[PDB]
Amino acid sequence: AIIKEFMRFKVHMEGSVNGHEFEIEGEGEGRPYEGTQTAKLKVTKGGPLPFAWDILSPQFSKAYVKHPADIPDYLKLSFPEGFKWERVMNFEDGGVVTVTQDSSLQDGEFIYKVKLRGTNFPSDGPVMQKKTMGFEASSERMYPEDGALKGEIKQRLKLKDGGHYDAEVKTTYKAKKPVQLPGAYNVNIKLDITSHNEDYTIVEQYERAEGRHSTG
Repeated sequence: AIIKEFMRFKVHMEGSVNGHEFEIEGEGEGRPYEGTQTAKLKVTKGGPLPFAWDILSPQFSKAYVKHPADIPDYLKLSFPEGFKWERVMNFEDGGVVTVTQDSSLQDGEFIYKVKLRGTNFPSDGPVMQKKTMGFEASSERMYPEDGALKGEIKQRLKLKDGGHYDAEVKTTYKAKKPVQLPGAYNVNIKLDITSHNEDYTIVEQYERAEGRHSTG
């Protein structure tokens, strides 16, 4: 009963990228068992951002992944208490993002707190020059390890001038209380920026995510 067919969330991010400090607040909603969600975010401090929004977009919700009945939905099971995650993104030109996140449930709503540190992006590269044009659809390879759930993705960002800008991403997801881990499987994700204002101080996103078997 505790995760309903429709759930709202609130999110706060505190971040810095190449020294530039910012905060973002947002709200979102979706259908956790169907794997869909939308979010409306705004920059509250340090805007307009002097880098590509795209590096922030995947930081804003793993309770909304559709799972087959026979793949334990570890992140849904973790509630009400919730879970935490920790992520490293190594971009192809030496930029690095590290992220930590806490997810909890309050009054029927998911509450997300995110901290983000982006460093070593080349000043002439696509992130600091805002040359990115969104993500290709991705697949996260998931596996259990040392009592937590790991996920690995090769992400590709589209470039305005054509071609792609890649990152390797690895995340550890850990429930606050031990609940059942799945085996190895994959999650197919597509994240789109649906709307934004000129300077990306107001941004809307949509994501669809669905777990699939990788054996059987």
